[PDB]
Amino acid sequence: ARFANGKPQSIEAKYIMRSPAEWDRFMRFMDRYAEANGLGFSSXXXXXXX
Amino acid sequence: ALRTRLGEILRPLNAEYGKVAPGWGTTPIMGIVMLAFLIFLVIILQIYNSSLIIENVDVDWANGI
Amino acid sequence: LTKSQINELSYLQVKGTGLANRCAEVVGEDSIKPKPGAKLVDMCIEPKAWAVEEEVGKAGKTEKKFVNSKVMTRQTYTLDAIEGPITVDGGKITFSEKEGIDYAATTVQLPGGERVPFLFTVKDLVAKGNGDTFKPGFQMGGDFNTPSYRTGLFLDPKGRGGTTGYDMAVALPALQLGEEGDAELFGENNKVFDITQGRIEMEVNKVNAEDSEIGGVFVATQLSDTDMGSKTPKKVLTKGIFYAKVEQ
Amino acid sequence: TGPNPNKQAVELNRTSLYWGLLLIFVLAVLFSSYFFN
Amino acid sequence: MLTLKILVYTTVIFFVSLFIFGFLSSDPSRNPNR
Amino acid sequence: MEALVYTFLLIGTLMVIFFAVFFRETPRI
Amino acid sequence: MEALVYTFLLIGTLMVIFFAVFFRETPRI
Amino acid sequence: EVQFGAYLAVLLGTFLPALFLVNLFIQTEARKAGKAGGQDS
Amino acid sequence: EVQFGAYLAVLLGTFLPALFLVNLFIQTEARKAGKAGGQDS
Amino acid sequence: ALPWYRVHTVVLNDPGRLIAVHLMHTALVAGWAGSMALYELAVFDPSDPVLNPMWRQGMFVMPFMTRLGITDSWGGWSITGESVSNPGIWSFEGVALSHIILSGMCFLAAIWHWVYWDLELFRDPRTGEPALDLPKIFGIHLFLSGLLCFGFGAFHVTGLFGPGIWVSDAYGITGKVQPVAPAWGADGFNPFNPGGIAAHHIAAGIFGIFAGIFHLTVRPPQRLYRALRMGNIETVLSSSISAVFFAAFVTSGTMWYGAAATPIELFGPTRYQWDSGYFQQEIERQVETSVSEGLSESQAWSRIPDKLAFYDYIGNNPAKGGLFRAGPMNKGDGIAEAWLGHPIFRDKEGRELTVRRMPAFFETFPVILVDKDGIIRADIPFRRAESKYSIEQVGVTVDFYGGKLNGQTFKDAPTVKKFARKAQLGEVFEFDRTSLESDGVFRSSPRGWYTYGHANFALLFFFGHLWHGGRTIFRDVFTGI
Amino acid sequence: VSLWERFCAWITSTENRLYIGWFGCLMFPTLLTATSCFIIAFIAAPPVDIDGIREPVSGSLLYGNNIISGAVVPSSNAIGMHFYPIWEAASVDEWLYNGGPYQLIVLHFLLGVSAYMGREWELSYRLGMRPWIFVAFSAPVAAASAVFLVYPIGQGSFSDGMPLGISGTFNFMLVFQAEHNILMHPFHMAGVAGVFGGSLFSAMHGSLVTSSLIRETTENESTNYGYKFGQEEETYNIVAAHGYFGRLIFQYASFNNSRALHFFLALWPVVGIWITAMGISTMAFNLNGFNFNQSVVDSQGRVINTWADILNRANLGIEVMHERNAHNFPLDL
Ligand code: CLA
Ligand SMILES: CCCCCCCCCCCCCCCC(=O)OC[C@H](COP(=O)(O)OC[C@@H](O)CO)OC(=O)CCCCCCCCCCCCCCC
Ligand SMILES: CC1=C(/C=C/C(C)=C/C=C/C(C)=C/C=C/C=C(C)/C=C/C=C(C)/C=C/C2=C(C)CCCC2(C)C)C(C)(C)CCC1
Ligand SMILES: [Fe+2]
Repeated sequence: ARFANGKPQSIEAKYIMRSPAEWDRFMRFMDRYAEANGLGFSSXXXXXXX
Repeated sequence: ALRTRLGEILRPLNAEYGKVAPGWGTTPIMGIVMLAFLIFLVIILQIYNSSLIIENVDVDWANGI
Repeated sequence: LTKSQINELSYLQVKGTGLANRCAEVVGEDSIKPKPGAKLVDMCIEPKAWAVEEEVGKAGKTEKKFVNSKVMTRQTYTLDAIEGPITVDGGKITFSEKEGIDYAATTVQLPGGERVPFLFTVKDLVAKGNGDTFKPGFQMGGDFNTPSYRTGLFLDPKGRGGTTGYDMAVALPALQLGEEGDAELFGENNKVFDITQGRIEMEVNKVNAEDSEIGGVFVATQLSDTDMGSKTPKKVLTKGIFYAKVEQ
Repeated sequence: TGPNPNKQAVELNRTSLYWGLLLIFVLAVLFSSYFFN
Repeated sequence: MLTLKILVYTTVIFFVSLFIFGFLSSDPSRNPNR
Repeated sequence: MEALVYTFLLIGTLMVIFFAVFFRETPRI
Repeated sequence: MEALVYTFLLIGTLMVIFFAVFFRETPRI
Repeated sequence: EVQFGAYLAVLLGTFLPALFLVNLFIQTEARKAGKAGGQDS
Repeated sequence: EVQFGAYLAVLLGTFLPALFLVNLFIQTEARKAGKAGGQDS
Repeated sequence: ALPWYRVHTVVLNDPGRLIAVHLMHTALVAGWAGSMALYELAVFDPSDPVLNPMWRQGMFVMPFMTRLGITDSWGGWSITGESVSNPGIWSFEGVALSHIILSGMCFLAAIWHWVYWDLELFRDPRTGEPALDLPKIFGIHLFLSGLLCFGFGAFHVTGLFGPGIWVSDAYGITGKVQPVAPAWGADGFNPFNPGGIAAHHIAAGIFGIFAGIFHLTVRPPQRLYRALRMGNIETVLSSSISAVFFAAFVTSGTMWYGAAATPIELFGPTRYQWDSGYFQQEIERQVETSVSEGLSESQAWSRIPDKLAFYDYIGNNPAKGGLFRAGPMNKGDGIAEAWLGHPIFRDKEGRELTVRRMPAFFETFPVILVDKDGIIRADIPFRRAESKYSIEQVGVTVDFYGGKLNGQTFKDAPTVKKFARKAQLGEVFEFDRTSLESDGVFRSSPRGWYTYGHANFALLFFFGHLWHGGRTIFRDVFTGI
Repeated sequence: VSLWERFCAWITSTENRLYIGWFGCLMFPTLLTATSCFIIAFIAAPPVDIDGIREPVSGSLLYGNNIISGAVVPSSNAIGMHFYPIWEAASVDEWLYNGGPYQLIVLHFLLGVSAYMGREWELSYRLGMRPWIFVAFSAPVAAASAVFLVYPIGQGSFSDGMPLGISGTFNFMLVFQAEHNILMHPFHMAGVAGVFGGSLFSAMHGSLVTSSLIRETTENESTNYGYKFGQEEETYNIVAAHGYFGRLIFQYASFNNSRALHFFLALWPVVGIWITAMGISTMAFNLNGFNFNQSVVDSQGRVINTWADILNRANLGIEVMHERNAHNFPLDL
C-alpha cells in the first residue's frame, strides 16, 4: 500500500499488461494518422486539413 | 423490410415454407417409431411399478455413495 | 529474517512492508544454561493461525471442534517487547511475565458471518520449564489471565457503562414508573467485568548461544470476549511462533 | 419499425364488470378465513 | 487477488487511452461549422 | 381485528349487488 | 421483513425513472 | 391467533383485480364516447 | 419491533393512487384513439 | 373489439412480437428464480445441518441448486457441513445474481424485439406475407436441444468436465456431490440408480441429434401436413401443452414416490418411508448387530446417529401437514434440539411393550401398548370407569437408552403416561417452540408442496391441451356454424 | 474509411439517444460501477468500524435499518488517508470490515461528476451553443468534492467524510457545527443567502411569467396547452410583467433586458454555492467561524452573555458527546 512505488506497478506482469492496452490504442490511432509531416494551416484553431 | 445482417445469415433456414412431400411420405416409419416408443414406455412403467421383475434391478433406495 | 538483519534496515525501508509484525528467526541450535537472576529482555508472540470452538456435524453427529477463521483486524495481533524474570525453584525455569506489550485487540470472523472479538494477551504468566538450559527441545507451558475486553470507561451505544454513563435505558421511560421497573433489562443495564483464564504451551526450537536468543513454537487457548456479561464468551485456540532474548 | 397492422382494441361491458367484481369479492369472502387460519 | 488488480488495471488504462486518443483525433475540427 | 375485514368484504359484496340491479345496462330492442 | 418492502419501493422507483427516459412522449415541432 | 400475512393477501387480491376490471370498463366507455362525436373529444 | 399495520398503509397508499393514475392515462389514450378513425373503434 | 380473454391473440401472426412476448415471459421467470434464491438465502440458517436441514426450513429453490452441484456459499459455510474458503462465482449468491442479470438482459431484448417488429426474416419471399416454416424450425430447435442434452449428460453429470450430481446413501446419512459413471444395462432403468441419469442423457442426446438432423433434411408428407394442420401455430401450441403436462405428471410422480433425482437429504423423507418402517427397521438392525458383537444395550443404542433417528419421526412425514398451514416445518414444531433417547416399556412380568404408532391418515390416535405378539397390555383409557388395561392397574416402566436421557428410568404413573404419549408418534426429540412461535400443528415438506402444485398444474394443462387442439382442428368453423 | 475514424464518429455522434462523447468514455463506466456498488452496499453491507476502535456500526438494510437510518459508513479511522482498494485487503470480508466500499463509491462518483461536466461542455460544443452550462454545474461538483474529498484531506482521515445516507448526513452536519462553528462563518451565511435568494427569484420569475400569459386557450383546457413546441413568438407579455414588477417595488428598480435578468438568475445561486464550498474547504484546514465568546464585559470584569455564548454552550454539548469512546486526551486536534 504505502510503499511509494513508480506508478503502482508491483509485478512486472502488471506493467507488461497495462502495456498492450495503450499500444493497442496507439495502433488504432496510427491507422488513421500515418505519413503526416506538413500541411501547416496557419489559422486560429482551424486544422481543416485532414 | 429492414434486412439485418443476422437476418441475411438466417434467411435460408426460413426460405422454404409450405413445401411438402406427396403421398404418405415417411408415415410408416413414424408408426414404427411410435409403437417402439410405446413398448419402451410400458417396459419402464412396469419395471418402476414392480409389475415386471428383472434380474439385477431392485426398485429400492440404494447406496450410490 | 533475524534481529541482526532487521537492525541493519532503517525505519524508512521498513514502513509499509509489513514485516514489523514478523518475529525474528534464530539459527544455530545450542544451549544457554541461564545464570539465576537473568531475564528475557524481549519476547515476541506471533499467532500464525486462529480457530474458534464450534459445533459442526460430520456424518449426522455433532461434536466440539475448533473451526478456522480469518482475522478482520489487519496487522495488529502480534505481541512484542515482553519482559519477565527467569527463576529456578527446584531446577526449573519459570518465566513469570512482568511487563511489556502483552495485550492485543483482535477480531476474527467465523464461517457464516459471525464475528468473534477477543483479547490476545499474556498476563501474569507463570511458565514451568522441563529443566534449565534453554536448549533445543525445551518446553515451558503455564497459565495466564485475560482482562476484560472493554474497560469501565467504555460506553454502550445507549450511553450505559460501568464506571460512567446512565444506569438505565433513558430511551424507554415507561419501563420505570412501575414497582418492578427495568428488570428484564437489568441483565444489560448492569455491566460486570470478570477476568478469564488462558493456557499457553511453548516449545523451544533452535537456540543461538552467541546472541543469547531463543525461538520456537507456541500453542495457546484463551477465553474470548464477553460483552460486559451480556453474552457467554467463546473459546479461542491459537498457534504460532515466538522469539525471546535472555540477558544474563 | 412502423405502425403494426395487428393492433386491436379491448372491450368490457358493464355486465361483465359486475360479474368480475362479484367473482373477485366472493372469492375473497370464501378464502379470507382459510388464509387467516 | 493479483488477477483482480490486473483486470482493473486493464479496464482503467483501456478507457483512459480511449479518452486520450479520442481527444487527440482532431477534436476541434469536429464542429457544426465545418 | 379480522371481524372488520369480514364485515368490510360482506358489505362490499352487498354494495356490488346493489349497483348491479339499479345501475344496470338497459336492454333495448 | 421490512427490508423486502424497502427494496421493493426503491426498485419500483428506479423502474419508474427508467420508463420516463426511454418511453417518453416524443416532443415534435 | 391469525396469520398477519393474510391481511395483505386478502386486501391485495380484492383490490388489484377490482381496479383492473374498473380500468377495463372505464377505458371501454371512454373509447366508445370518443368514437361518437360530441362534447367529449 | 415494527407496527404490523404499516404494511397495509404503505402498500395500499402505493398501489391505489398508482392504479388510479394508470387508469386516467389509459382512458385518455383510449378516448384519443377512439376519436381518430382507424382499426380501433 | 377483443374481449378480455382474447386479448393476447394480436400476437398470433406477428412472428416478431411473439419473440418479444416469449422473451418477456423468460425474463419474468428468471427474475423470479433469482429473487426467490436471494430471499431463501436471507432467511436460511446454516448452523446445524443435522437436525435442521434445508427441507426442514421450507427451502424450495435451494434443493434444486444443491442437486446439480452448488454447495458452497459466499458466507463461508457449506451445505455439506464443512467450511469453504474463497468459493468461486458459482455459489448460491452467484447463481441468484446471474439469474437476475439474465432476467434484465432478456427484458431489454424483449423491448428491442417489440419495437423492431417488421424484420424481413419473418417474411415469405414467394408470397410476401409473414410466415414460419414450423417443420424446419422444429428440426433446428430439436437438434439444439439434443446437443444440449448430450453435453449435459456427458460432461456435467459424468464429471468429465463438470461437478457431478448429488449422490447419497440408502438412508440419507452421508451424501455429497460427485461424478456418476453411466450404467449401460438393465439397472440403468432402476429409478434409484443415479447412473441411469447419465446414461439416459447421453443416449437421448445421441438420439435427438439424429432426430433433429432427420427433421432438418426430410420434408413432411402431404397427408400428415393436411391432417395435423402443420401450417397453424396453434397446433404447435396444443401439442406442446400435451408434452408439458405429460412431463409434469411424470415429475410429480417421481418426487412423491422418490427416485435418484429426488434424494432424501434435499427434499425430506417420502410418505412411504413411514408406512413400511424403513428407518425403524434399519435402526433395529443396527442395534441388533451392535448387541451381537457384544456391548451393553445403552451403548448399543447410543451408537445410533441422531440423523437416522430424526428421520424416524412423524413430523417429517410429508403427508401430515395441511393445505392452509403456511410456513416451514419449524413453524410447526420448532427447531429440533437433540434426541431424547429410545424408550423401552416394560411391565411387571418384564415383557417389552411397544406403543402402536399412529398411521398417516389419523390426526388423533389412542395410546395403546402391545407386546411382541400384538396383544393389548396397556393403554390410556378414555373412560376410566371399568377399564381393565389402565397404565396404573398394569404397572409399566420406561428405560431410556442412548440419548439425552440415556440410562434413566421412570417408575411413576404420570411420567410413564407422558412418555407413552410422546413416543406414540415416532422418536422423541427436544424442540424450541419460542424462536418462531411454533404452534401445536404439523406442516408439510417441499416434497408435498411440489407434488401438489405440479399435479394440479398438469390437471389444468390437460384441459388447456383439449381446448387448444379443438380450436386448431375447428379453425374454419370457429366463428359460427 | 478506417475503423478508428468510424468509431470516433459514432462516439461524437449527435443522433444517439444519449450523447456519449469522449468524456462519456469516463463518465459511463465509472458512474455505473459507483451506482452498482452503492445499491449492493445499501442492502447487504456488513457492519464497519469507522472510529477504528473495534466498534462496528451497521448501515445496511438487512441489518435492522430503514431508509433514513441506513447509510454507507465511511472507511475506518485506522486507515486514515491511505488508499484501500479491494486488492490491498487479504480478504473481501476484511475489506468490508474496514469500509472499503465507501472509498470505492466516493472516488468513482467524483470522477463521474467531473466527466459529467466535461460531457455537458462537449455536447454544448457539438450543438453549436455557448459553452457555459458546465460552469454553472461546477458549483454542486465543487460542493460535493469539498464534502467528500477535501475535508478528509484536511482532517487527515476518510472517516471524517460525509457518510452516504440521511442520518449520516445529519450527524456530519452536527459534528461539523460542534468542531468548526459553520453557522458563524460568513461563507455559510453567503450560501444560505444564495439558496434563499435562488428560491425567491425562481418563485417570483415563475409567477411573473405565468401570470402574463397570452390568452390562447379556453377554460376547460390546460393553460399550458396554449403554447406549441417550436414557436416563433413569445407566449408571454414582457411589458405587462415589467409594469407589475415596477409598480410593486419601484420604477428604477426593475430588469428589462430579459437577458440580464436570466444572467442574474444564473449568477446568484452559483456564486452562493461556490462561496459555501470555499467555506467548507477553508474550514477543513481549521479556519473556523467567528468566536465572540465572552466579548462583553462589565466594568468590574464579570462576563455578560450574548446570543453567541448560548451557541458556544450548544457546541460544547455536542462536542463532549460526539465519538464518546474515540478520545483519550483533553484536546481534539
Ligand atoms: C445458461 C443457462 C442457464 C443455466 C446454466 C441455469 C442453471 C440453473 N437454473 Mg435456470 N433458467 C435459465 C437459464 C439457465 N439456468 C433461464 C433462461 C430461465 C428462464 C426460463 C431459467 C429459470 C430457472 C428457474 C425458474 C429455476 C432455475 C434453476 C436453476 C438451477 C437448477 C437447474 C435445474 O434443476 O434445472 C432443471 C431443468 C429441467 C428439469 C429441465 C428439463 C428439460 C425438459 C425435460 C425437456 C423435455 C423436452 C425436450 C425438448 C425433449 C426433446 C429432447 C430430446 C429428444 C433429447 C441451476 C443453477 C432452479 C433454481 O434452483 O433456481 C435458482 C429454478 O427453480 N432456472
Ligand atoms: C399479476 C396478477 C395481477 C392480477 C391479475 C388477476 C386479475 C384477473 C381477474 C380476471 C377474471 C375476471 C373474470 C370476470 C369477467 C367476466 O366474467 O366476463 C363475462 C364474460 C362475458 O363474455 P362476452 O364475450 O359476452 O363479453 C365480452 C366483453 O363483454 C368482455 O370481454 O364472459 C366470460 O368472460 C366467460 C366467463 C364467464 C365467467 C362467469 C363468472 C361468474 C362466476 C360466478 C361469480 C360468483 C357467483 C358466486 C355465487 C355463489
Ligand atoms: C433492467 C436491468 C436490470 C435489472 C433487472 C432487475 C432488477 C430484475 C428484477 C426482476 C424481478 C425482481 C422479478 C420478479 C419477478 C417475480 C415474479 C414473476 C413473480 C410471479 C409470481 C406469481 C405469478 C405467483 C402467482 C401465484 C400466487 C400469487 C398465489 C399462489 C398461486 C401462484 C403461485 C400461481 C439489470 C441491472 C440486471 C441489468 C440492466 C437492465
Ligand atoms: Fe424565463
